[PDB]
Amino acid sequence: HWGYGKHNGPEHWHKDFPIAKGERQSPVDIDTHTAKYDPSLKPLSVSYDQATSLRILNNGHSFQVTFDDSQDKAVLKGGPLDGTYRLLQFHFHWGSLDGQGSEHTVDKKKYAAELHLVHWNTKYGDVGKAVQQPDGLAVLGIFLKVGSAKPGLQKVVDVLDSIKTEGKSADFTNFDPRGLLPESLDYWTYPGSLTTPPLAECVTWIVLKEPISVSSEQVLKFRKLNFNGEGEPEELMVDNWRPAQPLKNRQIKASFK
Ligand SMILES: NS(=O)(=O)c1ccc2o/c(=N/O)[nH]c2c1
Ligand SMILES: [Zn+2]
Repeated sequence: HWGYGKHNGPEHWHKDFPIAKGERQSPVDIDTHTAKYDPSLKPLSVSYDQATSLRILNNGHSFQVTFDDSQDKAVLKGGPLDGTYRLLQFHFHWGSLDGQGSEHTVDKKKYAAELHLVHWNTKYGDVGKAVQQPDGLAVLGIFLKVGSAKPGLQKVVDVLDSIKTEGKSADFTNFDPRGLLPESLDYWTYPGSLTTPPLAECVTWIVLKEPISVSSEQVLKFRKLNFNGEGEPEELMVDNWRPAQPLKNRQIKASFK
């Protein structure tokens, strides 16, 4: 099955998922001098006051916090987006070392990790239909660097002991994802893909310019998760990131100059 190892990693995914070599694949490198400032872009609308976290899960490739997306409780709108997108889940991608782990890169800079808040477009009724659409998903990507701790992440960090291995899950209610945001909502945006199988080219990517800082103790707790399931040889869940893909016929736009 696909993964991040030597024989099943990103260079192998195209065999089961040919779109891996597609025309709008993610992640990409964001060349900050090539990105064009688009003043017709709008401020992002991040409406997370009514979010309903449900459960946290080790899915064998990352850990995920899922929300109630049966109503417009936590939505993203504005920016380059038409319509309302509902928050389904967030997860991260991270490294074995602080100099690597993000999927997007900024002028080839790799961040220690990248947070992905996954939203689907309500005009398509469910996430399974959205992923079949060129504008089906909006993913808000936030870079993590190692520095001061991020207080809003500590509730997540403290429960990872209970979901160490693949397919473990736990209650995770009343978590407020507003605690993971930076101060600025300035962003880059381009049309792209899921960065894990099926690599569907359904994503409007919205990548915030500003990292959040997390502590070394917080990120070290990511690195104690396992790719494997209980009763299997231990393999630490590190370097679960896809590297940058060719931009091809695409222009990265910036909401800021
Ligand atoms: N890593 S990502 O581009 O935010 C992302 C988000 C939602 C996803 O659902 C997926 N199918 O199992 N892959 C995937 C990647
Ligand atoms: Zn992701």
